Amino acid sequence: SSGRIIQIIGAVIDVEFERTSVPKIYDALQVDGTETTLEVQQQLGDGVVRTIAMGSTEGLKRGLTVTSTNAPISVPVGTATLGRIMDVLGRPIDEAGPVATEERLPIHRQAPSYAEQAASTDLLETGIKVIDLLCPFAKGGKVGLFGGAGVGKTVNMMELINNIAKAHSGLSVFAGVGERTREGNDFYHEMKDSNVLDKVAMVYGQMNEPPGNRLRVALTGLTMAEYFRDEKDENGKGRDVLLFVDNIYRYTLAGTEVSALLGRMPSAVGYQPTLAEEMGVLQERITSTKSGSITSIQAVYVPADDLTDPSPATTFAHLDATVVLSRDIASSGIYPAIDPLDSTSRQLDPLVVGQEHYEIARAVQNVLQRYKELKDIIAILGMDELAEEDKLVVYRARKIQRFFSQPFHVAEVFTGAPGKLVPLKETIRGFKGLLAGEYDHIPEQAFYMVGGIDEVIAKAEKL
Amino acid sequence: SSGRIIQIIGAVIDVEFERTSVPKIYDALQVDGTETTLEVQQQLGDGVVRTIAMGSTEGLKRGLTVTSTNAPISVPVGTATLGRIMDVLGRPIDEAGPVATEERLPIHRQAPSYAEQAASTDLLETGIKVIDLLCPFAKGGKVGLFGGAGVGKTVNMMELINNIAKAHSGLSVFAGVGERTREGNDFYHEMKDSNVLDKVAMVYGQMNEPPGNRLRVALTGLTMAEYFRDEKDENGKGRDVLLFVDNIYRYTLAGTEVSALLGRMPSAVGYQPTLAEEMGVLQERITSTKSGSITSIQAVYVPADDLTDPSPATTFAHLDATVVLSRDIASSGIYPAIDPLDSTSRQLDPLVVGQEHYEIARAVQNVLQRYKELKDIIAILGMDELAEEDKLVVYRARKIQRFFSQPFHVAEVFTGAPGKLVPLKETIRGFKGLLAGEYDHIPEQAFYMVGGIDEVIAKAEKL
Amino acid sequence: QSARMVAMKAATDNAGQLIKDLQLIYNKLRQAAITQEISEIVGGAAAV
Amino acid sequence: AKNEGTIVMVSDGIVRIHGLADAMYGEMIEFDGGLFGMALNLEQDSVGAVVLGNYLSLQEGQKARCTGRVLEVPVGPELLGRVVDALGNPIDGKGPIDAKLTDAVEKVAPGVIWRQSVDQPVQTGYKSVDTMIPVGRGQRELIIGDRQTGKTAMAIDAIIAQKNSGIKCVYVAIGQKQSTIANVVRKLEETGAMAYTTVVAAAAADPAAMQYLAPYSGCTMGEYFRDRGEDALIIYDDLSKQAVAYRQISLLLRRPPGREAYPGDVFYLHSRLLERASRVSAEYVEKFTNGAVTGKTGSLTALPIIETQAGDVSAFVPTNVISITDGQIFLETSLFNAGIRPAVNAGISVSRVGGSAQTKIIKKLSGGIRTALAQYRELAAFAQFASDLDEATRKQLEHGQRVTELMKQKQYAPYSIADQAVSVYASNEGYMADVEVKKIVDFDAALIAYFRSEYAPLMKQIDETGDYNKDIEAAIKAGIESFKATQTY
Amino acid sequence: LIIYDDLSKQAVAYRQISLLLRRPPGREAYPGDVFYLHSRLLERASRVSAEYVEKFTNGAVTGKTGSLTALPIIETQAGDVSAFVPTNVISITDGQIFLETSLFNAGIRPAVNAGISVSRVGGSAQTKI
Amino acid sequence: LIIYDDLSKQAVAYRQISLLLRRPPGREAYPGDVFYLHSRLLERASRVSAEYVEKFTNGAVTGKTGSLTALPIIETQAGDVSAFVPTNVISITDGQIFLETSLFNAGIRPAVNAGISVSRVGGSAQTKI
Ligand SMILES: Nc1ncnc2c1ncn2[C@@H]1O[C@H](COP(=O)(O)OP(=O)(O)OP(=O)(O)O)[C@@H](O)[C@H]1O
Ligand SMILES: Nc1ncnc2c1ncn2[C@@H]1O[C@H](COP(=O)(O)OP(=O)(O)O)[C@@H](O)[C@H]1O
Ligand SMILES: [Mg+2]
Ligand SMILES: [Mg+2]
Repeated sequence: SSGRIIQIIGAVIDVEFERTSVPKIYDALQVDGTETTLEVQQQLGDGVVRTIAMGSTEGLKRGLTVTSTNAPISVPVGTATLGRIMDVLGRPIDEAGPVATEERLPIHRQAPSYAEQAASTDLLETGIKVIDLLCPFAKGGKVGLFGGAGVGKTVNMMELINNIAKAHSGLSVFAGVGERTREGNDFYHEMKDSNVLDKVAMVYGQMNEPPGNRLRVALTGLTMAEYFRDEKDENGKGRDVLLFVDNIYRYTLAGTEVSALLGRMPSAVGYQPTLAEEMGVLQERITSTKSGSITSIQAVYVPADDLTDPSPATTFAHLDATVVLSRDIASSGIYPAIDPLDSTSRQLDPLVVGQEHYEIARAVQNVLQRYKELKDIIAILGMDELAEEDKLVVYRARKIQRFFSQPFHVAEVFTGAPGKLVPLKETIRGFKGLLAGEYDHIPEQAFYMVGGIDEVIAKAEKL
Repeated sequence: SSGRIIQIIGAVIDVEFERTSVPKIYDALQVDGTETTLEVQQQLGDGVVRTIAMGSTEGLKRGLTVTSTNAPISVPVGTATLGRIMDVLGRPIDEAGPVATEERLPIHRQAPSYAEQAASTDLLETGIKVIDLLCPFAKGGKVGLFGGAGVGKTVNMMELINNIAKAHSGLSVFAGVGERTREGNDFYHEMKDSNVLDKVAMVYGQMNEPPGNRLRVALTGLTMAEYFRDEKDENGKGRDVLLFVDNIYRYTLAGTEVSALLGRMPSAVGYQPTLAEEMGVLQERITSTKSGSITSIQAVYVPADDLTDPSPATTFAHLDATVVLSRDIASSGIYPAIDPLDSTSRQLDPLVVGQEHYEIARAVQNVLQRYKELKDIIAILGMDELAEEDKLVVYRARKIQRFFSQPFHVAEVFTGAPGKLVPLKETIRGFKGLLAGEYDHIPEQAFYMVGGIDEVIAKAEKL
Repeated sequence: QSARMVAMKAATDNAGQLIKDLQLIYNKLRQAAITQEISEIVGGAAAV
Repeated sequence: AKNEGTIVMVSDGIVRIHGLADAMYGEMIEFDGGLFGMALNLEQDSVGAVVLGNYLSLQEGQKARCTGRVLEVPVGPELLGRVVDALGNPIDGKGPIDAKLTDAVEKVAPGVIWRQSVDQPVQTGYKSVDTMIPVGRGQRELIIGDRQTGKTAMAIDAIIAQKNSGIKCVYVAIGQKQSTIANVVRKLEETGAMAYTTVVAAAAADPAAMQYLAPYSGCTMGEYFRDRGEDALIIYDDLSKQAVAYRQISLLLRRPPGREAYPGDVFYLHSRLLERASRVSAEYVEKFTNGAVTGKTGSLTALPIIETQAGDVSAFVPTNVISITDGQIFLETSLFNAGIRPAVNAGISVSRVGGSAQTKIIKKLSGGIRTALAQYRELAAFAQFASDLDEATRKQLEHGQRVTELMKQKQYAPYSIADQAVSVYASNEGYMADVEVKKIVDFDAALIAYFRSEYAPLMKQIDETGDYNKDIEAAIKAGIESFKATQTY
Repeated sequence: LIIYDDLSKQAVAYRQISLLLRRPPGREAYPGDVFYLHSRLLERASRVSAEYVEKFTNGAVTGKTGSLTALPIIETQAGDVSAFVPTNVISITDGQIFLETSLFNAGIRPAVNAGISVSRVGGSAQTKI
Repeated sequence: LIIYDDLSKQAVAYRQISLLLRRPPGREAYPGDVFYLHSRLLERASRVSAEYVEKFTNGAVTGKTGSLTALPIIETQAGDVSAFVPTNVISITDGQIFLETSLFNAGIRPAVNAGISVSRVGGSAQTKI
């Protein structure tokens, strides 16, 4: 009934039980007298379980007792987890007090059925102009975020968190995989400052923790998001919820290091024998079921600038859209700096999104492409060349670039100006009018941070 | 006590002793009835020590007895070794009878402490053009030559021996050179007829000996150098003995050959797991303490002609002045074939060499580096296309590449041209004149194997 | 002037194609080298 | 007996111990000699243990006893100006260190709720890394490049420039020739920087345990000042040699191999060490000191150094360490040979903290450097044919050239805040459009020299305060005008 | 008519099982038996004679010829047909249909490159019209 | 005078023998002591002195110097000289003669590369003229 440690080499810990009762794969056990709980990763003979500890193993002698929980690591999930910071097992780390929730759920759950979820493409309207125009999302999709620091990535994430609750009454979950402590502290304080922390939950996995912790934290966030989805409102209707994953590249690296620790033979080029199976376990559960929906926004790191590398190749098979944040546009002063020529989607087709939207997006895209091809000439030898057509193309490109920006509701406090949740139809109509040539008289300065279409006109008539 | 052989694979032999008489590490043992001796390498418990045999293992079988000397391999050190040639255990092989010396020291000893470390302050001219300008030497330092097979390391070593050792008095030099026998036998003969064999000791091992002998040759030479420098004649010094080893790589090659048979797992390229410490414990003992001085020159082999190999890469940190030879320059006809770039010396400081020397060296390296990047442009577009400020750089780089060439005293059998010697001031004057734009009308074919500038002028006149 | 521009743009296109091919070869060689080294290391560790 | 153990193997520096039931991980052991040992792997029937010292005196059958104490080092303010090993023993031969208290070598960083943003700055005397890639108290940044490209010079100048700032410095050297360590210490002592500098040394002829456990001890000595409310700075001369030593030790334990033979957990090794350089909040300081210190924060700055082969930044360890730090400084071999002495590559070098770690005047004046360098990077290839370009682009190119040349400096001569500000203001305002490109360094040095003899009081106000005010701007402008009017370079 | 949605994923699954079965990695990306894994499958699609049909059916059916056609799909990375798996299946099939991505992004849909997509039995299957 | 047709085949046979016999493998799938294998053979070629001849012959012949010459042959793949084995053999001998395919197909026969081929004995092994 009770085990005892028999081997300790780095993280890996082999624990021996009775032959009859042996904890299953992925079950969790706790060592009496200490703060360490153990996780089962591989089962061997003689009733010997090979496990990975969830903390630091310094000061751990052999021959200690261990008690079996017989169930996977269950996290407390409920409405009391809103606005709290919790670690991999759910213990608060904000020094604010225990979470009042009693109901708990496992993190290792079977995937939904084949006909369990029925979906028709259905766009999720964020309210942001450029994203809803060029890279429409889809309830149940998975989105890849490209870009580093210095482009306001956190600002975009906060804006999405606020907008989902403002429009679709949707809560959000944040899961950090191998995050820096300084950045996590800054994010927490800034979200507290911006009055967004009340609608979001937090789960952090720090760099200084052993890989067994940074591996199984995405499931911990996913369990909370799934529970939020299945809370029935009066007259059903479930709920739409989001999930942010800080970096899935570090998720794959955590898997690789764990596989190396347990001794599995290397696969192809230095990657775990079992890599794809794991990423299907993660990514598949983010789907649009009948009673609700879960989307996901994920940041992706490309090793060695190699899309052929097995990790990005396994990643890109599940993505539905890619958002590329550019440092150049950020330096230009237009926020958001989302690139309007390198971002793609699988919903930007004439069928799902509607024809008019399709050709509007195509027209703005090749206009921007022409401007990109011409900006080298316009910057090296100036605009002194005489050609009316490309000059008009230049002016329209600049107007579109300024029009892509909009003010957010997160900066109202530091800025003093209000946000704008521009509906999609107004964006479509304004872009059609801009492409037609009706607004060839409005000054280009009248589109900066101007929200919808009409507002532009008044702003222009104000001048 | 006495043991027995229980296993033999090639060179590696492990001898099982009694319970309480297990010999310590490096406790040479004598095999009765044969001229072979064994040295302890590692312990394996149970009263078994895995050893390496010094000498051939042909003629021996399992079951033979062995007697423990309980002391490391000791060599004869004194004034009587001068003018004698001896094998690694110190047995004379010059057919000149025994050596009358009672003083003996072990070849395994610790390293000097941090307290007794002395600085190096005096320059040391050598007569070579490129070395005296781009890589100044200093007494008490460490010098290394880096090359791939067939690029001229030896010839340079013999020129250094002929150019400084024969002139400095009271040197008490030591020769640990190991190379193709033909090259060795000639040396002993050449040294004799010149009547300089009086103040030189030699330790030599061939390439055909089993790994036992090739492993411990350098330690013997180090012991003989350490004794000489430390001793002090009444009112006198240790004679500033000079050490020249031409066999540094074999040490590591034998180490990696026998590492697999000692049970050590493969590492990196496959080099042995303990490469760094094994190289350090030897490369440290060649130092100048406050009680003496040692000036050493080594030859470093570069396998497969890449400098990122773990064997030559570890040795860079252990040297003061580094000289790197390139195969391409050798194939181009320029001798000596030293890469002006990738060669540097710690003594190249404005406070040590002076002010003019530093500027000359930096300007030369700058010109060559600039020329290294103009090849692709010349290829794609014509030579004519590049501006004149780069035509000057190209022509000066070509002239400088040939002017660093000179004929040697030693290597007259190959080319048949008389040898030359150049003092430092002539080198400085010539390079100052060249970088200034003077000698811009002399064709680059007059800078080849011409040595001093006035010889350049005369050779150009002859054309 | 037109002919010079034609030659220059042909050179640019050739250079771009060469860059693409070189990048492909470099990635293939890098992955192959890593795999071969891993195989050798595993074989050596199994032999001992 | 639980304490009593035996020895069954002594080979290559690692000892397998029988018995010793109920031992501990990391718990030191006695070894029947002056040397002690560490218990890294606890197998079913034999404890493995490396030896901290010379293992040639250990033989089969010798005894060992478990102390029950985790490895600890002497720490305090009396270690300033001394040179020790990786265990805390003096080697400089200047007498014993009057130790006061010890601390553990393996600890954990403060939690997330116990941190604070990095606003306090750190100067290095280099105009290259103080206007483009600023460093702040608590930040962790990496210096990476090839061999013989001035990686140590940059690290040492930072320690030298911490005079008049009250930041204690620590220096760790792993896998170096003893003569190099001696010369470094001699140069530190020559300038007077040895007063606030502590040195931990682990040379090449030293067992891999002491080349592996040295940075941890250096960090432990560096943490004393942070918890007390004072600042500190630590530098690791190389983390590549430590990684090599760890690989050697693990391979001798036959732990599962991996890419480049590295063991399973290499990321954790450097992550846990490099996560301890942090800035703590005032509440944490008050709680730790039990109220003896109030209204003061702390900060530990880390500057690891890593060597790459042939310029390959995609190797295992460099990629592990790049993803951990908050910035990267890239030094290029080609730039070094080309004449760029501080040899920084501004294109790829990054700093995540950004302008939050600068004084007001530096932050105000820094933008004109980055703009000019970016424009020169874009327009560099047009040097051959420039007359056809319009005048604005030519002027941008000239400004880029002049700025790129101004970025050069000399080792062992750190600049102060006032000199940096004066130089950057003179560059931005355009007073050096007249001067020739080749003679930028001479003009800059002469102008700095004139001010420190003519406007030293202004410089004192800038140095202590650092605030930038209309009056300061007017004074700087008038002084530069006077120098340009009456002086000859 | 049988269609395999993706065969490269089958190769990946086989590689995973082989590597978990402690078999040696080898110097190639995939084990060497992937070739036989695909060949044993693609060999089973062929037309039989009327006599074999009658022989198997015990005379129930006469004068009718059976058939079976395969249309497997193989996934490539950046248009690299020189990899291990893609070149093993190209050499054991009677034709290839090369769908590009440059044409797909250019609007030409379906994107079929006639220059390199060929058939071997072509001209016999086609009707007279 | 002795000639070895190809020592590469001997190296392959030795690797075979030392692998079928359980010996740990090494760099390039080759085993240990390949350098020793190729060095203990070549070093047996030497020019002995008249004293050695007299002592070996027990005074039967006097005033004579023996000799022995060797010309081993090694083949390479893709025409590279920086391969690990070719260099390991170059470091043993007193010279090398390099034959280039590019020169062979161009009509230059015998194809000898002047730059990469050297002799270490030099003018000592020549007639006066
Ligand atoms: N700013 C500088 N100006 C001039 N020379 C410099 C400068 N920085 C470094 N050097 C030169 O570089 C050499 C020292 O290089 P350094 O020791 O910094 O490099 P490293 O090989 O990376 O260091 P280490 O191996 O000790 O970590 C000396 O020749 C020194 O004069
Ligand atoms: N100064 C020189 N002049 C002419 N030939 C040289 C010179 N230096 C080296 N060589 C040639 O380069 C070859 C290098 O031989 P050696 O140095 O003995 O081998 P290694 O470079 O492996 O030590 C010699 O055979 C010789 O022909
Ligand atoms: Mg050689
Ligand atoms: Mg260095």
